[PDB]
Amino acid sequence: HMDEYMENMNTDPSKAATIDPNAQLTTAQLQTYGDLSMMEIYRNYHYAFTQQLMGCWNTTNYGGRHTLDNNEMSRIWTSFYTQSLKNIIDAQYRTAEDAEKVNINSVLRIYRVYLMSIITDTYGDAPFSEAGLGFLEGKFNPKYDKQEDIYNAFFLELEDAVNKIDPTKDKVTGDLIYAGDVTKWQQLANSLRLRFAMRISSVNPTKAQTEFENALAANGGVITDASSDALIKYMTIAFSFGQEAYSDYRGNSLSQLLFGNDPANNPSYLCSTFFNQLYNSGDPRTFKISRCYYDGLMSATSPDNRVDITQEMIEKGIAFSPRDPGAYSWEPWPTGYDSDICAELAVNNPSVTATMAREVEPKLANNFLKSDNPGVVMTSAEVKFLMAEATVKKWNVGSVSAEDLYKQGVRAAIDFLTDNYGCTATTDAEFDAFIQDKGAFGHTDNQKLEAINTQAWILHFTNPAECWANVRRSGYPKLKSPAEYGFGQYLTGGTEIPVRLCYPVLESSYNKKSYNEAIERMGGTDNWHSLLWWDTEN
Ligand SMILES: [Mg+2]
Ligand SMILES: [Mg+2]
Repeated sequence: HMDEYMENMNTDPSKAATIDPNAQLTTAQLQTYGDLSMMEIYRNYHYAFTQQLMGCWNTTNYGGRHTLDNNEMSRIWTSFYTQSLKNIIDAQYRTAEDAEKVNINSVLRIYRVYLMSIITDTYGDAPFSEAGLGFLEGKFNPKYDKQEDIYNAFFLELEDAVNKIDPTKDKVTGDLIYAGDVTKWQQLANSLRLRFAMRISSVNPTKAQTEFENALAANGGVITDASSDALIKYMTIAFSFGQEAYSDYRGNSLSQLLFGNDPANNPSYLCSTFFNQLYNSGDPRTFKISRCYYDGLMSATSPDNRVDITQEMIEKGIAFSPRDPGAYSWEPWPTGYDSDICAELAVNNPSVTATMAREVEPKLANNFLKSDNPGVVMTSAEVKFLMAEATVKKWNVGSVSAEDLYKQGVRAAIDFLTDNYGCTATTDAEFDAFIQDKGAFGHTDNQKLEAINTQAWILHFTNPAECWANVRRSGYPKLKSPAEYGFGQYLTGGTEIPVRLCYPVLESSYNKKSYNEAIERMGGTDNWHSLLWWDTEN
């Protein structure tokens, strides 16, 4: 089926919805979190590997118990190379060096870098420079570019893009991140430069510092307040898991999937690592991100009519039972209680029970289960954390103290929930009480890097690609294998939490030489325990 492979991996004008560059951008943006098939990878792997969710069958089975599954691992590769990245490549190619299309071209180059970053931060070496060119240039069988070289190209592409943007030129018309404000595109591009500079800070400290400092000084500057956060706009659409929903990117499919195809039996239960970080630190977001719900009246298609038992649990002294890494909602079975709230519901309703069991395991709050939840690309809060870490590393990034940058990042991360998810606001007094106690910055460099990156991990909950990248890069939080929680007997894929995903096996058939050459650079095996180039330690 080389024919289908070739058709699917290159933009075919005769079959493609459109080759208009502005339209290509719109559809690529929506795909990022709108592709319901692709989002399975995050529920299956990332959210377990970062120990944020655990207990849903899918999360625990795949990532929580290290089940290697080449088809499940393939989703980012397939989805991006056969749709958004290929289409962005086609659009970029057609607008390159056209003086009348410098803004759309520059924006395409920025978003091309962003999508490619997700691919390389998942798999390592991957097609980039030669990708998507079969119909444009007759160039098939693209080489897998080395990750080091991909990162070099990120910095160069982003720099050139910010230098070519000119608000006097072409209008960017279907842009669901910034409604064509190309100044905000410059801010995003320079912020991505910060992200990628910090990413390479362990493997190449000299280059990291230089790129970080270059980005701060670059045309348009960086994202310095939340109004320039890069968030893809999604519409409210009913959640459907019928066959036609898999081609509908209008709604946030990550939110759909975290609600679930089986929402009553397999909701998004929180992992103990994350719930306990929040709860034990008195984090104001504990019960903004999570609640305990009884779902006996909840429909199969939306998180309406759930019964919030969180406050009753607290009043009655019932312990929350978040899921350790490796645990299912049913294993170990939690200690429950008889609910007064649910007993009232049970009056003259045989559907309902008053006896809570798995309802004592914290669940993702309804605010994060909406079709119109944003698609998070990058935030001002993250920029603050990157600046804080650069400052601890003694880079030359301005006059603000590392501690103040850190505190600004935490405040922004908390406010992000208020502004974008309808969560209850956090007051100055609440913020100060937290930052003065368990949210404090710390005294030693290691304490400070731990605080920064732990706070980043919480911020990246809604951005699982970046969450997993930053956990691997920074080493924080320090996570233990499911083996350390009692689940070692089940870890078929090996004891250690995976640090990358393997290449799709069909690459062996359809791009064999390139595939074999990439695998040879890792020593000749394709192993999800192999560290990526930027990832210097497990
Ligand atoms: Mg690492
Ligand atoms: Mg070998």
